[PDB]
Amino acid sequence: ASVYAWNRKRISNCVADYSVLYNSASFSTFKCYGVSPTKLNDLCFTNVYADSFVIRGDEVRQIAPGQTGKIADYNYKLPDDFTGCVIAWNSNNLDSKVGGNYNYLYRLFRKSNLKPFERDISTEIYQAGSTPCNGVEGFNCYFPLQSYGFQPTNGVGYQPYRVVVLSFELLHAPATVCGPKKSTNLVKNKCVNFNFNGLTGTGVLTESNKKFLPFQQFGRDIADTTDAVRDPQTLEILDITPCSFGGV
Amino acid sequence: VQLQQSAAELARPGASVKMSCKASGYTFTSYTMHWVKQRPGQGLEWIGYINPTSGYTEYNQNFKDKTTLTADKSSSTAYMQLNSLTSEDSAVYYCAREGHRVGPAYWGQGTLVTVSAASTKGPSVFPLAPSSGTAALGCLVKDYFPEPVTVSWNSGALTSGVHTFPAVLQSSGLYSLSSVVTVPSSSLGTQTYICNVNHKPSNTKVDKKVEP
Amino acid sequence: VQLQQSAAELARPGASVKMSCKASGYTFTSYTMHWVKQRPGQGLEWIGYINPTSGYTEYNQNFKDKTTLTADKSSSTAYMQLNSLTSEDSAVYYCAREGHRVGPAYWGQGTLVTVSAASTKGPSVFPLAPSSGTAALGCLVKDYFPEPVTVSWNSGALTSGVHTFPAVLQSSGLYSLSSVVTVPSSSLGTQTYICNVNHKPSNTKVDKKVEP
Amino acid sequence: IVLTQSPASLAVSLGQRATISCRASESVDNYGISFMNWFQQTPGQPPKLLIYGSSNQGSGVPARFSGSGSGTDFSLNIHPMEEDDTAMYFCQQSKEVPYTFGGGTKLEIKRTVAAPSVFIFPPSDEQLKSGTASVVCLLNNFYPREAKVQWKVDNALQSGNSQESVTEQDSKDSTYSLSSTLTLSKADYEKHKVYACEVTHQGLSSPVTKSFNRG
Amino acid sequence: IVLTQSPASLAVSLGQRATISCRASESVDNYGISFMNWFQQTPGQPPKLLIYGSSNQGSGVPARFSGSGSGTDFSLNIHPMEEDDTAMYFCQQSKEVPYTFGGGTKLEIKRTVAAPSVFIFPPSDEQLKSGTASVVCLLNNFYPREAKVQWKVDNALQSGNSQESVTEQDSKDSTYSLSSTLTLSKADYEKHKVYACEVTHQGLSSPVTKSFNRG
Ligand SMILES: *[C@@H]1O[C@H](CO)[C@@H](O)[C@H](O)[C@H]1NC(C)=O
Repeated sequence: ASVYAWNRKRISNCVADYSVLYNSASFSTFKCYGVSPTKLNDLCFTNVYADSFVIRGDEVRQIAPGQTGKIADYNYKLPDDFTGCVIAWNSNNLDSKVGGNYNYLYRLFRKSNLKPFERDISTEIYQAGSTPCNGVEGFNCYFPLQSYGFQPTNGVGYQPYRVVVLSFELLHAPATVCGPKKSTNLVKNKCVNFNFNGLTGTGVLTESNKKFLPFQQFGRDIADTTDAVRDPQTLEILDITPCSFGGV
Repeated sequence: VQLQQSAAELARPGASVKMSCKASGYTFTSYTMHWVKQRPGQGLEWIGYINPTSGYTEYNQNFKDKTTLTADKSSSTAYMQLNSLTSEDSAVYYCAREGHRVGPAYWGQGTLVTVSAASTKGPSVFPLAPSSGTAALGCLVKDYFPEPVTVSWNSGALTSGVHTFPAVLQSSGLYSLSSVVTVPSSSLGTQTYICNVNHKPSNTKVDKKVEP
Repeated sequence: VQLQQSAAELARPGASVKMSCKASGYTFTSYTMHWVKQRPGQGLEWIGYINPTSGYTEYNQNFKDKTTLTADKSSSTAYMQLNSLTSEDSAVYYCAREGHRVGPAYWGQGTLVTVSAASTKGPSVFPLAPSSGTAALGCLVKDYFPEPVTVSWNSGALTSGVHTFPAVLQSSGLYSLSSVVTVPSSSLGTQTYICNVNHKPSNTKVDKKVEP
Repeated sequence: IVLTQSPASLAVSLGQRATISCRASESVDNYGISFMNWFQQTPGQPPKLLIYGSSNQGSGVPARFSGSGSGTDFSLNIHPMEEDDTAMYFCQQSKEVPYTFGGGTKLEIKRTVAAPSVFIFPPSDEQLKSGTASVVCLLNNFYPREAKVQWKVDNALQSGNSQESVTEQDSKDSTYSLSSTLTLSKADYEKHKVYACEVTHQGLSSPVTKSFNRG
Repeated sequence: IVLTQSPASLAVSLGQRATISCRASESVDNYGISFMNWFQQTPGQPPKLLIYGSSNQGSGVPARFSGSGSGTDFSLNIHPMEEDDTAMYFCQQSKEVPYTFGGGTKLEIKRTVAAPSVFIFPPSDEQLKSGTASVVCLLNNFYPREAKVQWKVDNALQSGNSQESVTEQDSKDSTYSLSSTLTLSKADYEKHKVYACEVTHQGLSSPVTKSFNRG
């Protein structure tokens, strides 16, 4: 889709497989912020968003936290935090036609910079001058959108680039999206390194009498230390106790 | 998007001209309409624009006094009123639609306004005979009003090497042009050459035989 | 890297064909061996590959039943066995060595397998005489098996403007072609033209004189 | 805003680069974007938008046409010049309310310099009956269009009495044609004997004279 | 994997760009690299590895050949076209176990459209003795190869009884040659008088007929 109206696909309740990101040859930029690109298969995310669009090549630098430009200001803005990855690849062969490919549009004019992850699909006439527009196109009244006009013989700079932005949400809360990781069996009365659906720690997993309400997934005691957890496969409440330590 | 105007209107100095531009292919209420003047073989001069939805017209400083723009959204038409015509006003006017942040973006054909106190007069065709390889001959059309006139050779039988030069406006107020053609020297005595001059406004059909 | 094959084997339908590919210029124990089928004037179809070191053969789904791949490391040779031949099997087979992450990277010439129950038959050469500037003549070769036949004009004395069109397989099971040549109309009555047709499989050497 | 359009008469052979330049008195850039537009007008047709904005291409415009530049200086470039490109090209500004166009550039296909075929034509007898005499000097198939024609009546140069016309460039020959007519009254025409047309052109090493004596 | 090869019959003059394109049903990229390969096959020769991988050039391959693209779309480009480039070009995939080739593109050198020299040849007397009659329609030196030949026996069109052959493009003339033979029994051949060959081609304004009467 055009950058001004970018496609957003929500991803949840799946076994995340990022093999496509590593096996593909087309990708030109594979930037990641807040996560490491190679470690994406060892993480559990609460929810994922895949925002896909087509941009000009020279503007691919604008898809990043804390950047400025026409695309960042008026088309697609990334938040300053942005734990996630931007993947962009040249698509000159697929998104360019002899003559001109004018399907793809961007937003030239807007009253103010759009907030992070905000989409503006309105096509109202922009009032650049003092005179009100009243829906007509005139001297200072302009159509907000503008065609990229992609042609095969263009500088790598002005060639189309397809961009996909993945927005991970990383938190101790129960994560729906996870890597395969081949879950294993669990033992009770041994100090173990446990990975419970993203929760990770070192301790013994005793059987627990905690009464968990169905929506509850783990327990935190005073001072907010995780002391109980329910395993996804069995749905039983286990107390996490740190294995004994002490000065000698 | 198509724009259609009137056709080649002639008026005497001091009169007024009403010029129409029908619009089709779009809403006509969302795009302002501009008018552009062009002298024959000269540059383009922007006249003024009108907003169809609200009758806010902005004119050029030069054209402010003698021009008035109006619009009828019911019939999706625009009109230009030219007042106090002079010889300088004879030109081709275009109606254009706003687009791509260009003022006069999408132009419609073009209508020629001719300002002159003259009247329709039949042309006179005078044979320019070959002078006594390749020889040259032709016929001269003089004192006709107004343009255009169709000139042919032997009802289209002689087309190669034909040059019918564009007419020029004389000081007397009429038009004079020349049609010439190059013929073989062996064709001097045998082949008959006749130039046909057609002046529909004066309904003048003249067939002039050029002989050496 | 050189790969050498058998030469133009002919078999009747239902029989089996044993095909060999000698390998030289490399170890032959470190590169797998692929086979590719190509019908005449058609696309390429991959058949299957064999690992020389360990006889792990992987075939295409289409060729799995009727094909068997084997290899002898002692003589550095590969073999393909085609069983239950049909008319569709008549094609050129290539043996290729793996390389550059390509399956069939380095190809070795090509061996033609012709599946047909027909038998060798001598060609018949029939003079296509000129019709009563430049005229055309030639001779037509009909009902010969198998390809190829060598056609010349006056033992190579007439080469310019000679077109010997490739033979086509007729419904009767034989091959027919035509050899044509354009000659000056002046040499119609004077120059003697003879087409020489040589069919090695049938040992038919026929020298046909074409006259107008 | 006043736009100066450098070369306003450019001749380039087919397949060669053609450059038409527009220079603005004040800046045309506004709101980050540029408002310089390139229009094309073929003879007998309304102007057509080629390049809206500094570089964006209009509807149905081949890749040959390219617009570049910014601020006050812009350029229109046509590298694969074709036959259909023979037209008047204008540069226009949309930054300020009074839209102003460029001087205009007539694009011509270049060819080798050709010798003009010069001929002369005395006035017809029927015209002489009407008391008017028009003497015609005709130049056929000459390139380029740059040529000067002078009238000599009794070895005296004439001024302000000749009207000349130039037929547009030939579609195939690519050569101009010229025709200059000198008009006189019958009494003035019969008062002189020798009438000459003296022409100078690039393809002529020395100016060519074509003359006739009345009678 | 199914590979569709756009243009599979490309005619480009010498020194001009030639583009053959391959599209894949599924992605061909794996392990970071791409597994699309381009092969070249001259007539009477085994296919030769031209471009291994998406862009890597094979052994002894001139710089003219270039491979580009990724994902499912790949292109082979030959900008300095030469005489030796006349061959069949294939695109092949090495990502999956069943190796699949493209449709194949026969690359021809382009020239001006030429008129076919049409001739008609009656069956020989010796052949007529054998109870068979083959009538030949011959087209010499015609470009392009696109042409249609129809047989008319007593102003009646024939179908399913003619076998035609086309000789490959000439090395120097760059023109195709065609020969269509209509086969009949002697009894059927002698039952009709007028035999005509009607040919339509791009270089002919109207279809050309060549006819003869038996005897
Ligand atoms: C899903 O959970 C049920 C109940 O605990 C278990 O029997 C089943 O084996 C689990 N699925 C897999 C694939 O192990």
